[PDB]
Amino acid sequence: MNQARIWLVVKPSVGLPLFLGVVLLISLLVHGAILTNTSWYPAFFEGNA
Amino acid sequence: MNQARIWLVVKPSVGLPLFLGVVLLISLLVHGAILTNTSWYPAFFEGNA
Amino acid sequence: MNQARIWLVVKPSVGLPLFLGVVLLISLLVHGAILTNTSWYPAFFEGNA
Amino acid sequence: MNQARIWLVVKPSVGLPLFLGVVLLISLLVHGAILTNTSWYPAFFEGNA
Amino acid sequence: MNQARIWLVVKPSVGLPLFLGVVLLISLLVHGAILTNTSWYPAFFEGNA
Amino acid sequence: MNQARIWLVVKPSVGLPLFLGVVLLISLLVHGAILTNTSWYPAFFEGNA
Amino acid sequence: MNQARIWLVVKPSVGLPLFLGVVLLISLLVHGAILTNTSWYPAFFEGNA
Amino acid sequence: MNQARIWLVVKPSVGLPLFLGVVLLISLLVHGAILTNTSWYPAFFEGNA
Amino acid sequence: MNQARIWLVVKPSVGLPLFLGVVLLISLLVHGAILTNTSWYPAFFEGNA
Amino acid sequence: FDDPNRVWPSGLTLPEAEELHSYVLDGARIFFGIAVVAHVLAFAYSPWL
Amino acid sequence: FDDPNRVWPSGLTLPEAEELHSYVLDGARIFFGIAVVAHVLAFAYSPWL
Amino acid sequence: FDDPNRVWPSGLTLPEAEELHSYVLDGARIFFGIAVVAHVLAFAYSPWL
Amino acid sequence: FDDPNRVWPSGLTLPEAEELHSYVLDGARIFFGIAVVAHVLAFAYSPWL
Amino acid sequence: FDDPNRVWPSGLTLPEAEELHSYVLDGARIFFGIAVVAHVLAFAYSPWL
Amino acid sequence: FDDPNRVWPSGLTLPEAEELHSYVLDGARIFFGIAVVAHVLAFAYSPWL
Amino acid sequence: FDDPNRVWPSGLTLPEAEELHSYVLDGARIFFGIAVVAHVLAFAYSPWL
Amino acid sequence: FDDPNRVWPSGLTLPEAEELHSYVLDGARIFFGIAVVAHVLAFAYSPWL
Amino acid sequence: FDDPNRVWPSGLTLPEAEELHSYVLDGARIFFGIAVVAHVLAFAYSPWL
Amino acid sequence: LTGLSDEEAKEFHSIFMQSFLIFTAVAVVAHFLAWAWRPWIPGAEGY
Amino acid sequence: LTGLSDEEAKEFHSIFMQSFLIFTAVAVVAHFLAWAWRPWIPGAEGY
Amino acid sequence: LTGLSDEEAKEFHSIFMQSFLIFTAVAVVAHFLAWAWRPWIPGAEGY
Amino acid sequence: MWRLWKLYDPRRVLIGIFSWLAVLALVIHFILLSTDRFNWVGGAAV
Amino acid sequence: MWRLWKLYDPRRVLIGIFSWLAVLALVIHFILLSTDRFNWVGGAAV
Amino acid sequence: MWRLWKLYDPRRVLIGIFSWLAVLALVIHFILLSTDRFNWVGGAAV
Amino acid sequence: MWRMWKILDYRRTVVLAHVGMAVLALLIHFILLSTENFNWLQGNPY
Amino acid sequence: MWRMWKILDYRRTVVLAHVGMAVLALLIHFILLSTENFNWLQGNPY
Amino acid sequence: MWRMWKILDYRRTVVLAHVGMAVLALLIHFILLSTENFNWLQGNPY
Amino acid sequence: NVSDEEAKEFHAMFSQAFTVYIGVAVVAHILAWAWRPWIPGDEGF
Amino acid sequence: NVSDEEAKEFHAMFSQAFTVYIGVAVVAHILAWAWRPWIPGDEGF
Ligand SMILES: CCCCCC/C=C\CCCCCCCCCC(=O)O[C@H](COC(=O)CCCCCCCCCCCCCCC)COP(=O)(O)OC[C@@H](O)CO
Ligand SMILES: CCCCCC/C=C\CCCCCCCCCC(=O)O[C@H](COC(=O)CCCCCCCCCCCCCCC)COP(=O)(O)OC[C@@H](O)CO
Ligand SMILES: CCCCCC/C=C\CCCCCCCCCC(=O)O[C@H](COC(=O)CCCCCCCCCCCCCCC)COP(=O)(O)OC[C@@H](O)CO
Ligand SMILES: CCCCCC/C=C\CCCCCCCCCC(=O)O[C@H](COC(=O)CCCCCCCCCCCCCCC)COP(=O)(O)OC[C@@H](O)CO
Ligand SMILES: CCCCCC/C=C\CCCCCCCCCC(=O)O[C@H](COC(=O)CCCCCCCCCCCCCCC)COP(=O)(O)OC[C@@H](O)CO
Ligand SMILES: CCCCCC/C=C\CCCCCCCCCC(=O)O[C@H](COC(=O)CCCCCCCCCCCCCCC)COP(=O)(O)OC[C@@H](O)CO
Ligand SMILES: CCCCCC/C=C\CCCCCCCCCC(=O)O[C@H](COC(=O)CCCCCCCCCCCCCCC)COP(=O)(O)OC[C@@H](O)CO
Ligand SMILES: COC(C)(C)C/C=C/C(C)=C/C=C/C(C)=C/C=C/C(C)=C/C=C/C=C(C)/C=C/C=C(C)/C=C/C=C(C)/C=C/CC(C)(C)OC
Ligand SMILES: COC(C)(C)C/C=C/C(C)=C/C=C/C(C)=C/C=C/C(C)=C/C=C/C=C(C)/C=C/C=C(C)/C=C/C=C(C)/C=C/CC(C)(C)OC
Ligand SMILES: COC(C)(C)C/C=C/C(C)=C/C=C/C(C)=C/C=C/C(C)=C/C=C/C=C(C)/C=C/C=C(C)/C=C/C=C(C)/C=C/CC(C)(C)OC
Ligand SMILES: COC(C)(C)C/C=C/C(C)=C/C=C/C(C)=C/C=C/C(C)=C/C=C/C=C(C)/C=C/C=C(C)/C=C/C=C(C)/C=C/CC(C)(C)OC
Repeated sequence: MNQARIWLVVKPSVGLPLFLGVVLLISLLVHGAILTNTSWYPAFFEGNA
Repeated sequence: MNQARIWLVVKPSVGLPLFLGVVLLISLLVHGAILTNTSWYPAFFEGNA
Repeated sequence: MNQARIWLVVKPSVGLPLFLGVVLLISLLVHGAILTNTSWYPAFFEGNA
Repeated sequence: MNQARIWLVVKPSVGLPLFLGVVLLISLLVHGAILTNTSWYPAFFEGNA
Repeated sequence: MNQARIWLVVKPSVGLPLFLGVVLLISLLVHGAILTNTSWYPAFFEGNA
Repeated sequence: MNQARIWLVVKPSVGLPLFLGVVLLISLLVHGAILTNTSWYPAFFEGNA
Repeated sequence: MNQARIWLVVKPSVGLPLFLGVVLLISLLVHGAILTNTSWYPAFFEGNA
Repeated sequence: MNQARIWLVVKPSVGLPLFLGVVLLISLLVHGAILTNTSWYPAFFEGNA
Repeated sequence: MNQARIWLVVKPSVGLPLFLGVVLLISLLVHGAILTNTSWYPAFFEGNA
Repeated sequence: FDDPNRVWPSGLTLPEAEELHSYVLDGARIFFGIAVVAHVLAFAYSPWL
Repeated sequence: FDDPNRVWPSGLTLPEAEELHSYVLDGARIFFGIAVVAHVLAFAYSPWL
Repeated sequence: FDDPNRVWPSGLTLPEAEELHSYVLDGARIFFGIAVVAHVLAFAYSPWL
Repeated sequence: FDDPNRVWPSGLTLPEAEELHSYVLDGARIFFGIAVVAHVLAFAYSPWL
Repeated sequence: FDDPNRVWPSGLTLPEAEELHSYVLDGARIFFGIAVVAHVLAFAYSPWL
Repeated sequence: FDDPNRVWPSGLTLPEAEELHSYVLDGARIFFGIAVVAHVLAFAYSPWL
Repeated sequence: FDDPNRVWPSGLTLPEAEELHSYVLDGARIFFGIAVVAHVLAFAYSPWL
Repeated sequence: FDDPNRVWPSGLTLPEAEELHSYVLDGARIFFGIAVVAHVLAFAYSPWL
Repeated sequence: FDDPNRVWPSGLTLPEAEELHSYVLDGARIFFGIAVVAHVLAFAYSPWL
Repeated sequence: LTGLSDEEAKEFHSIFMQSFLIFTAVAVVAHFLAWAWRPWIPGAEGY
Repeated sequence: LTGLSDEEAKEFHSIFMQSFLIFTAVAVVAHFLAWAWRPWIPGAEGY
Repeated sequence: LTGLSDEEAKEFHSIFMQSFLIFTAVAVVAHFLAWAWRPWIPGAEGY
Repeated sequence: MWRLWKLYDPRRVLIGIFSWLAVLALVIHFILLSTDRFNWVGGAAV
Repeated sequence: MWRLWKLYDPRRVLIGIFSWLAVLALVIHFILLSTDRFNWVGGAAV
Repeated sequence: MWRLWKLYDPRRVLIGIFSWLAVLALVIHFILLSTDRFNWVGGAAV
Repeated sequence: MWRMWKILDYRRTVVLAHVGMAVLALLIHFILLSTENFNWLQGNPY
Repeated sequence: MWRMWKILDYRRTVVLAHVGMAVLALLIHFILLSTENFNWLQGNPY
Repeated sequence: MWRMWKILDYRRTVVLAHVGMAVLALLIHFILLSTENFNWLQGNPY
Repeated sequence: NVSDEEAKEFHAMFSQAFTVYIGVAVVAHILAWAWRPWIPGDEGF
Repeated sequence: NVSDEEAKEFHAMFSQAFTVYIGVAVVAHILAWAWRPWIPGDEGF
């Protein structure tokens, strides 16, 4: 809430797509980390068969 | 629906292809994640033989 | 059919090679995904010997 | 044969090297896909010993 | 605290996103290093099942 | 022999280094493909001991 | 101490971030090399359980 | 010896660093290819212990 | 000692950081090659435990 | 920030951004609509759930 | 946004965008048409389904 | 540094930066809000915790 | 869109695009023709089919 | 090098660099503060130490 | 398209392109010539064929 | 090469390069100083040496 | 194409290209000369051949 | 090519190139000097040789 | 607001409601027919 | 609308419908022949 | 259309057709010879 | 309630509703096909 | 129904129809070839 | 049929035909070489 | 009900209808083909 | 309570309400479907 | 039926016909070659 | 952008196509029902 | 862009080529049928 002027020195054309893409990348890495380190997440994919 | 002004600071020439390509990348990663963590999705490929 | 004005904001010099290359990339990934998750596609390569 | 004006919007300086290199990339991928999924293609390399 | 003039020679538009992204990259690498080299962090993901 | 005017639309400063570098990449890939799919090429490296 | 004029030919906007980032990369590689080639560094992560 | 005019169309600022770096890359690959496909090169590293 | 005029055609802003970084990359690769192909270098990391 | 005629940093006026975003949202809804039917097919004809 | 003469940010007029997109759709239909016949051949002559 | 009219290096005035950051914060809160409900669903319906 | 003299965004006139694409198609036919003979050799002298 | 009005190569004056770095340091302290509480939570509730 | 004086988009005249392509072809033939002798050595002194 | 006022290719005068390099050396010494204490802690409390 | 004064697309005159290529060839010969002695040492002191 | 005042494509005069290369060679000798002592330490205290 | 008069909005609404009621009436009949086939509200004993 | 007159559209439509009916008539005869070979509507007992 | 007159197109066509007939005549003779060696149309019993 | 059509574009509302209805009907029909009781083409026996 | 040809380009409609027909016929013929009953070249016996 | 040569470039048609013929002849000859009956250099015995 | 075409574009609606119903018809035919009671090509007993 | 629409925009609130309740209704229906006592399609004994 | 060439370009249609029928003829010949009853090079009994 | 009469013409083409399409669809479903009814009883088909 | 007479010439070449192509196709199929009919009976070929 205090860093509104981060956008005065960082171009939003590069700051915003980088921020949103990086947030999504974190989500994929967390999803992937749990998928490869649990049995239940692959089992949720597997289902009844 | 409220973020129509994202396209006033992010150039659509880079925002749009990044968005569409990243959405497709998510789809491929989800497809690949299920493919490598189920038996039925490979079995669907395998078929009767 | 409704998105002809995608090419008014996305440069075709970058939109078209990205589109065609990405479509080919999808095809390669699908070909590879079936190749690595079936026995018959490798066997089609293998043939009689 | 109908797409001659693809080169009016896509710069040949980028369209042509991309096209030729990507065609070669497909050839390498197909060659590699068969090499890693057959016994006879590695055996062709192996020869009599 | 003494390096405020790093931003007189390094452009903030490139220094700041690189700094923040790299800090996040360190966090992911440390998270990943512990995840792949312990049993309890995967077990925390696994839970009761 | 017929394509001398490929260099009227593709800049030689990028067409030539790409061509020579890609040719070398093919040579490395072929060398590597035989190395990893034969016994005699590693044996030639191995020698008498 | 004798190379202060390295910054008269190399732009600090690229030389400084490259230098600091590369120093961090070395630290990560050393940390990773020891982590993957010892038993005690993974055991330090593992702790009592 | 006959290609002195390669440098009239290829910029030396990009041709020379690419050429030297690529030559080093070939050297690393050849060193690495022998290292991973022999017992004596790893044994040279290993020494008496 | 004879190539001082390499810097008349190659820009030092790119030639120097490339040279120094590449030298470091060689050093890391040699360190990594010995680490992964010896027992004593990992044992030096391992120490008494 | 409601100037119809102002050209923002992205190269668009506000009405142009609103029109572009509407295609983005309509595209997302169609994508989401197809995805929902795809998911129920995945529910109905795959071991999932 | 129906000005035939305006040159949009991508460098195209609206009629030029419409004409380009028609080739994109016609290209897609031909690609999809060949894909459908490819799929039925895959259905008829592969273990799939 | 409270000039409403000054155009900073990023291409934005201070009021434009404040308005942009508000969407960034509002976007984060909505993302965090959906994440929290996602986490409690993960707590309630997955073996985690 | 049949102006012989107009220079399109790619930097080519329509007659120049037609001439360039003719080499592209003639190149493809020669490539495809060589591929067909290569394929029948693969049929005749490899376990394929 | 204490000129308030000079615009340095990065595009900032010295007062602007001091102000930017203060947000950098304040951001780091908050990050370090959250990290320290995170570490003690890791100490208190994980097998580490 | 037979103007000796016109400077095409690549920055070359037609005679300059013809002269450049001749070195490309002469280089290719020398490369192919050395390859053919290399291949027959591979035939004569390797288990291939 | 001792001109205080000349602006070199990097965009710096010689006094600016001297001042910048001093922070680089001071940064290195602090980094090295912290590294040495880190190493002795590694010596004192890890199986190394 | 024997104009000593013309400045070609690479930014070099023909005499400048000839002088540059001479250092390239002299560099290659020295590299080849050192390589040959390296190879004979490899022949004399390694199991190769 | 012995003009002290000419500014070559890299942005340097010949005396500037000579001075820059002297730091490069002096840098290499120090690097080589440290490397030689590092090697003899490796010879003396590692199983190598 | 969009460029629609009070009269056009009133005319659209009357048709929209009429079309909705017809769509619902068909759905209601379809549901009565579906109930005659197999009721979807199980009793205490199940199906 | 495309640059086609009422008469040109009427002339195309008459030929389009005639050509469609000929394509269908050949298909109908083909389907009658295919039925004579092997009917594709199984009975209650199957094929 | 390409820059060819009715007379040049007629002159090319006569040579093209003559050259085609000669190419086919050689092929026909080649196929007659190949048939004398081994017919490629199997009978009901095979080869 | 007729004032709703001055606020919202009647064309875009119709598309949204028809899109929602098409998705919802497909969801319900395929949910039923997956059930043992309401799978009509599967010959479901109660 | 002739007014359809003022709305739509007759050339594009014919190509779309012919493309659809060519794809459909290939689909039906190869579906039949996969069947045990309608595979004519495979010597199918009922 | 001579009007075909005003529509199409006679040089490019000859190249396409000769290229098609060269490819076809290689295809047929090597298909025959793969057969047990028509492989002439292989000493095929009926 | 002719007023519908003053709201929705008849140009796009027709094309979307033909493509949408093409997909719907193929889906239903294929779904029936996947069943045992309505696969007219397989011809199982009813 | 009409004063709410001088604070919150009635344009966005209505759209957000219909989407938000759409998600909420689907969630509750699916949660009930996942239970054994309230899955009306499965029809387990209560 | 000569009016067809006022709609479809006879220039492209002829080329597309020769390429399309070339592919179709190869497909049919190869499909027959893959069968046991119509592979004239293999010559199995009928 | 569309006049009242032009909307009548669009609807006239639509009504003709819809009537034929549904009329064939209804006849198809009567034939399909005569072949194999798709609404099972309590014991199945 | 195409005159009535030019379309007649195009159709004249089309009709000549179509007639020869189909005529050879029909003869080829008569010959192929005489060799091995491709419509199996109830018991096969
Ligand atoms: C991985 C799974 C999830 C990933 C999802 C996607 C995440 C990241 C993708 C990349 C993020 C968006 C990058 C957009 C960069 C271009 C934006 C832009 O437009 O930046 C422009 C220049 O950027 C420039 O040079 C510099 C442009 C290069 C920036 C590249 C940044 C590095 C790549 C991203 C790394 C992300 C982390 C690693 C993930 C693998 C400046 O903007 P304007 O004011 O218009 O200036 C106009 C001038 O440029 C005209 O000459
Ligand atoms: C992986 C499986 C699915 C992937 C599918 C494809 C997904 C992503 C591919 C890349 C997405 C499209 C990127 C297009 C970027 C260029 C568009 C562009 O045109 O951006 C231009 C500049 O971009 C610039 O510098 C910057 C240009 C560089 C942008 C690079 C962004 C990072 C790469 C993408 C990362 C994606 C996530 C990681 C995936 C592994 C600005 O536009 P204009 O207003 O015309 O300005 C004109 C001036 O530039 C002229 O000097
Ligand atoms: C993988 C197997 C199949 C892959 C096949 C190939 C697929 C993708 C390859 C890349 C696709 C083509 C990218 C071409 C981009 C450059 C085209 C271009 O020409 O874009 C130009 C700028 O592009 C710019 O900055 C931006 C230039 C950088 C764009 C980089 C995009 C990211 C890389 C592609 C990622 C693809 C998905 C991931 C695949 C691994 C703008 O065009 P003009 O109007 O002429 O402007 C003139 C000015 O530029 C002059 O200064
Ligand atoms: C991995 C998991 C976490 C990762 C999270 C993300 C981390 C890193 C992603 C990249 C970080 C942001 C990079 C943004 C760079 C572009 C910003 C920019 O805008 O830089 C501009 C130029 O950048 C330029 O050339 C150069 C632009 C290219 C810079 C590329 C830097 C290398 C790539 C990043 C490497 C990160 C470490 C490796 C991680 C795998 C300069 O700014 P301005 O003053 O407006 O100048 C205007 C002119 O450019 C107009 O022509
Ligand atoms: C792998 C093992 C063997 C590999 C060996 C090496 C092979 C390939 C390495 C790269 C090949 C050389 C690339 C040189 C490109 C720069 C040359 C150049 O100079 O291109 C210039 C611009 O290129 C531009 O932007 C855009 C330039 C983009 C070039 C990058 C292309 C993609 C990377 C190469 C991919 C190779 C294949 C994949 C290999 C893994 C144009 O030239 P000029 O007329 O001077 O214009 C002057 C203007 O630019 C001034 O603003
Ligand atoms: C890996 C784990 C730890 C990693 C931590 C991070 C390490 C490295 C990340 C990258 C390091 C920072 C790179 C910043 C480069 C951009 C800075 C910049 O701004 O450089 C600018 C140009 O850079 C240019 O072309 C060149 C831009 C591209 C440079 C990219 C160099 C290659 C990428 C870095 C490789 C590092 C080693 C490999 C690690 C994977 C020039 O500066 P200015 O004087 O403003 O000129 C203004 C003009 O550009 C305007 O047109
Ligand atoms: C791997 C483990 C150790 C690695 C350590 C680090 C090693 C390498 C990192 C990269 C090396 C430094 C690259 C810096 C390049 C930018 C420097 C620069 O500043 O180059 C500038 C342009 O560079 C340009 O386009 C081109 C800029 C792009 C150059 C990218 C080179 C390829 C990437 C490096 C590959 C290294 C080897 C492979 C490593 C895995 C030119 O300089 P100036 O005279 O100011 O011109 C001003 C104009 O540009 C303004 O418009
Ligand atoms: C005036 O302006 C004019 C009109 C000129 C410009 C107009 C331009 C036009 C016509 C533009 C057209 C725009 C279009 C076509 C827009 C289309 C937009 C679409 C298709 C949007 C679709 C969006 C879909 C989204 C955002 C889906 C997101 C999904 C996410 C984020 C899922 C994440 C999943 C995760 C993280 C799961 C991970 C789990 C595992 C481990 C499986 O994953 C690897
Ligand atoms: C006026 O203009 C002037 C004349 C001045 C400019 C003219 C310039 C000139 C002379 C230009 C020359 C142009 C040339 C030489 C063009 C050459 C074109 C060529 C060689 C085209 C060849 C094309 C080949 C293609 C497109 C092949 C495509 C193959 C595809 C798409 C295969 C895909 C396969 C897949 C996806 C299979 C995957 C399976 C597995 C798993 C095995 O793959 C990994
Ligand atoms: C006038 O100028 C003004 C004042 C305007 C500009 C001033 C700007 C300012 C304030 C600049 C600030 C600059 C700073 C903060 C500079 C900081 C410099 C630092 C922190 C330097 C630190 C250097 C540390 C170094 C170089 C360490 C190098 C380590 C090396 C090379 C280790 C290599 C190790 C290897 C190769 C080992 C490999 C073994 C294994 C296998 C483990 O590796 C994977
Ligand atoms: C007027 O101009 C002035 C004078 C101002 C500019 C002058 C500038 C100066 C002073 C320039 C200096 C230039 C220099 C120093 C040039 C140096 C050139 C050198 C060192 C050339 C060396 C060349 C060596 C070569 C090209 C070696 C090539 C080796 C190849 C291609 C090997 C390929 C091997 C393969 C493909 C094997 C693969 C097998 C396995 C599987 C093992 O590989 C992975």
